[PDB]
Amino acid sequence: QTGKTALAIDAIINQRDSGIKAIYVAIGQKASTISNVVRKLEEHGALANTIVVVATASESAALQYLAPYAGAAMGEYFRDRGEDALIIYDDLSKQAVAYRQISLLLRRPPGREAFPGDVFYLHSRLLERAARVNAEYVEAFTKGEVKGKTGSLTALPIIETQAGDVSAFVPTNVISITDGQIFLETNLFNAGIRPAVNPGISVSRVGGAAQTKIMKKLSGGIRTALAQYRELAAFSQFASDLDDATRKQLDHGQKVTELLKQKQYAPMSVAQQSLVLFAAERGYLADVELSKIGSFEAALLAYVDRDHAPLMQEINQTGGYNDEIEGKLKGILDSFKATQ
Amino acid sequence: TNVISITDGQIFLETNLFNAGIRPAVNPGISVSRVGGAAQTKIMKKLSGGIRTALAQYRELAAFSQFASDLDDATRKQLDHGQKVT
Amino acid sequence: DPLVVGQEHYDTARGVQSILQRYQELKDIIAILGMDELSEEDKLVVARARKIQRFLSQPFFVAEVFTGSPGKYVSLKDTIRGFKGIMEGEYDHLPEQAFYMVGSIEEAVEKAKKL
Amino acid sequence: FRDEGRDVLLFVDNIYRYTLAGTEVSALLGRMPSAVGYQPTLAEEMGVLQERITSTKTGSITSVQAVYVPADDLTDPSPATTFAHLDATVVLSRQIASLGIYPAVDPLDSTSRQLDPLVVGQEHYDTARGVQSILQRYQELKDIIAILGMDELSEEDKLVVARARKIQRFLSQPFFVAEVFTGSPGKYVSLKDTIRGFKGIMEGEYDHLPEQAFYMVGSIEEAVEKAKKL
Amino acid sequence: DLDLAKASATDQLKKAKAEAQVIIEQANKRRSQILDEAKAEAEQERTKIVAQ
Amino acid sequence: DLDLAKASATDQLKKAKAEAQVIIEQANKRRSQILDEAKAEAEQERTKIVAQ
Amino acid sequence: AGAKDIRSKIASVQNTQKITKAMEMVAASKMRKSQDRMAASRPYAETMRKVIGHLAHGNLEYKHPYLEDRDVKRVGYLVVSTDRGLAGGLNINLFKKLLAEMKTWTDKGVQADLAMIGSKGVSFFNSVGGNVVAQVTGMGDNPSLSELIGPVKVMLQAYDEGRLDKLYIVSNKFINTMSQVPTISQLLPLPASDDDDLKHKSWDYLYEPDPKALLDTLLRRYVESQVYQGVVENLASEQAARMVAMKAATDNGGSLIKELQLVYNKARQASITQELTEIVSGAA
Ligand SMILES: Nc1ncnc2c1ncn2[C@@H]1O[C@H](COP(=O)(O)OP(=O)(O)OP(=O)(O)O)[C@@H](O)[C@H]1O
Ligand SMILES: [Mg+2]
Repeated sequence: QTGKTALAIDAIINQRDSGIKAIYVAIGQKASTISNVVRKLEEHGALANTIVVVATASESAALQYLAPYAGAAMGEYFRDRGEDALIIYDDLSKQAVAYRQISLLLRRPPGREAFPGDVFYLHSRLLERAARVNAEYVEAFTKGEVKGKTGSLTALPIIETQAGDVSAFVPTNVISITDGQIFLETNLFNAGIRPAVNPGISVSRVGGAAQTKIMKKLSGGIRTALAQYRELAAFSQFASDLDDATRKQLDHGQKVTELLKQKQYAPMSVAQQSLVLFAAERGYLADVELSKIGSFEAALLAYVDRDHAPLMQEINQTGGYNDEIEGKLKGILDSFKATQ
Repeated sequence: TNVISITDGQIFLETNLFNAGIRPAVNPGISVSRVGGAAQTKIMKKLSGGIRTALAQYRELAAFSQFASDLDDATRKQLDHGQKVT
Repeated sequence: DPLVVGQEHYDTARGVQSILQRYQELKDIIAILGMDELSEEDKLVVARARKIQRFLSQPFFVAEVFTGSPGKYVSLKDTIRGFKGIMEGEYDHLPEQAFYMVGSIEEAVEKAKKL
Repeated sequence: FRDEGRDVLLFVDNIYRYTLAGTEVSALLGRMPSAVGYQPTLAEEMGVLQERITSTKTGSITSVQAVYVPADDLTDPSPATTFAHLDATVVLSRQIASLGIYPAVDPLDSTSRQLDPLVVGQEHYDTARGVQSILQRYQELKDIIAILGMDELSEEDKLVVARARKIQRFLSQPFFVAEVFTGSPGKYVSLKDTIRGFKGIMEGEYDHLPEQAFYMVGSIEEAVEKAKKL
Repeated sequence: DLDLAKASATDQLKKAKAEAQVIIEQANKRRSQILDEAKAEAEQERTKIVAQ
Repeated sequence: DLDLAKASATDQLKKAKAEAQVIIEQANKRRSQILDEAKAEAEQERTKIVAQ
Repeated sequence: AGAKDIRSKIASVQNTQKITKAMEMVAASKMRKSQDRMAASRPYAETMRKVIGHLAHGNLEYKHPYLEDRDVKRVGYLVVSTDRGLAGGLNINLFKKLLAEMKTWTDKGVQADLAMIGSKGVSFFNSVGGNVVAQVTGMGDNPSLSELIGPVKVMLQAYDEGRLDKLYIVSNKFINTMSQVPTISQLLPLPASDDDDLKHKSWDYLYEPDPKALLDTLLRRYVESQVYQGVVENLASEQAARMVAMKAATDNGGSLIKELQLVYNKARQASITQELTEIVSGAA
């Protein structure tokens, strides 16, 4: 109950207009939950771009265990054709449980938590099918139909820890197999900071080579500002009349923290994210460091849409950044401050 | 775990209370009777209802106010009364 | 969900949870270093937290045999109205026991008067 | 390659994965587990690997092994078995990298059990102990400085902080493989050259150079060329 | 010194009045956008639901 | 008189901006009403078309 | 043991250590403000006491009750204290040193009258049983002479109505940024023990009209200036003692974290071996 599914299906919903096809695999989910999700997928956007694979908690362990491999075979079809795809595996812990049941009923020798000896080789061989693949491979697979494309299959496995134990066998296996995790802490979620991502423990091993340029330029300081807020949050609890350097830094940290939260089924395009981060990074919030920040963002997004949409088209197309874009973003922010 | 699951209540007796000299070393708030008030005489029923809450909240206040040298006399009153009943 | 409950209900719930979470982290700090080393806005939110954490309690008709008191049924609207009033501080001046084991917030002010 | 008479390096991308794969194979074969679920032959399967990696009357194999400690627990049997074999420990630090010092090796947490006077020689030993002591003292004075101010520092402690900043910078080096990032030529410092450089900085020669003279500069004789231009 | 009392004060009324009207108008703009889009979604969602 | 002219200019804006905002919040309330209305209206269209 | 409860204690001790480090931040910055205030107060009060030292000894002597070395029937103390905790033993050591001197007078049958400038002193001496005749508390981060005058005005009235014969201030000296000591200082009855003004014995001091009113005013200012410096210096001492205490509490919290972690790691390893042993035995 921290938003693991909410984050994944919002990821799927944001692919409505990218060429990235999407797959949601529901392992051991209860059927009425799946049905509620599927209805949300049609209502808030497109279920046309998503394949839904279902193995409910009432179905046999063999069907649960294999399910994710069947979904990977459906996504591995697009990868080998030259087209990008995104697969979400929901509860790889439930797949591990199903395999444990099958292994024990077949009498196979038990391991650390009764899980079988090859439980690593289950998820390892599942997830290492998620790859980006070169044009030579995709041209030799298709036998010369696509020629200059490079297919890919992005994967987002979901894991549930128990009371946040990160040293349990299945979590530590999957954390070694993958390359970055989005760690969703529970006491941030209880605090209402949803989505409750926890920086510093959540990393991305691929780095900023995956970011587009404008998102890369406007995000470097955010990481440092939140790091500085982590340490200066202890001081904020009980103390005041610190140095104004520190005071400024702490305040800005608390308001960038306030900025990085949003409603569930609102996804945000790169241009909208860009300008909101620019507003935080260039200091246009520094005088607005009060509870209105949510209204400020909604008003800024409405204003930007109303007056300067060809810029939003150009950024949503290119993600480019340069001095002319930097100046235009300044002009837009300067004008918006004069309004509400 | 099994016997705690089967029975109609518990009396917990504790080493810390026994060494501190609270003998019988019953810990209230960790011991319950699910029959409760039905198994009492009407006098005992009447007098005992106030005691059950008073000791449980007294241990909370006694933990929360170890270090405050001065206190609100509402809280202070309760604290003393709890030491009296203990 | 704000969509399916009233949006005031949702806002009240988010407030209540945020406050109680903010109390929990303060608990061990007060226990070791003492209440005097809080700040005034934390001393405020620790008080409102205690008032909220009392107003969650309730007498039940089926839990009358155990405690010797009548049972209370609160309507949903009255519950929202009370917790919003407590968080907005309309009852900040009442003691904690004025909220303990009571029905609606009108009964919190009646018992406060008796207190 | 050893039997040809060369000095080889063997890199192991993770030795923990070797141990854990040994657990998986042992569970598939069904043998009763021991300790924290590890295989019954844990120390033997480690010893069979680690004892082949040795110097010999012809050539040698040196090995640099990456080490993952499960659950941060230095007492867990895979760490505890591995550490018996390691002769040295190099720690890489995000903090040192953030300063821009490369290679980002923490000098205080890194160790070697070669670093004893009857093995390494007295001059090297006492130099390395000296640099360790200076950087440790500085690591304490930095806490003070922040807590109060540089005003508190005595003139001696200011000379400690200055020499420590020079030493810390003089640990950085330009690598031949890193030219693209840095654009610098790249250098290979001899053992005597580094010992002389740190001895000089510790005994207070070059106390008249600026600390930016030492950054990425290679040997100390190039530190004075840079300070000549600077 | 007096002469300036009228002249200096001219900007306060002149500029304030203009800005006040401009923001007032800006609201009627927000209202027009919000209700014209409400009308658009009110028709798009009706046609969508009957095709589903 | 000059100082009085300065104060009234700072006032004017505050009244004007708070006067634009109430139009904006009225529009949001009316939008929530008219969107629910559209949803129910098409709903009744769906109910009859699916039963038929 | 117990993995979740130990991991909960580790979390709580970690966060407590992080707070005691921040308190050490507030304590050092307040020490900066407090000691520069002291450095400003020091010249004026030091020269005022020098001035009276010159008046102590030299002719054309008028005769005045604060000037003569009268006999001791009872003794007055002005006691400064903190109102807060976490300052280590600064108040305890001062209160003990006073209690020793007050015992020495009580051996002589000389009673003690006590005026308290802090809540810790009020609590301690009321509950021990010293005659608290005046008290002010909660002066604030910036203390001001104006509030402190009333207790002094009471002690002055007790002297000038003739009841109170010897008067002291007891306070901690800011000997260094990291060293301080409790002191009992003789205050109002101007000690003839001080050096004779033989160095400028050409001068026999002479007066503008009404030496009584002028001199009375000047001694009123002297006593007050002495009390104000003694308070500002005790607040600088307080901030130094708090920073030392918080540093100790930070190191002790780290010492607990490093030992609870060893208990937790040993427990997780045993839990991992009790199971598995029981799954292999059950698999049979
Ligand atoms: N950004 C958000 N704002 C407000 N509420 C949210 C947000 N994201 C998620 N929620 C709510 O959090 C709750 C839990 O979300 P979700 O079901 O995704 O968590 P989960 O980790 O998947 O739980 P489980 O693991 O039990 O499936 C839901 O009620 C969802 O509506
Ligand atoms: Mg969920």
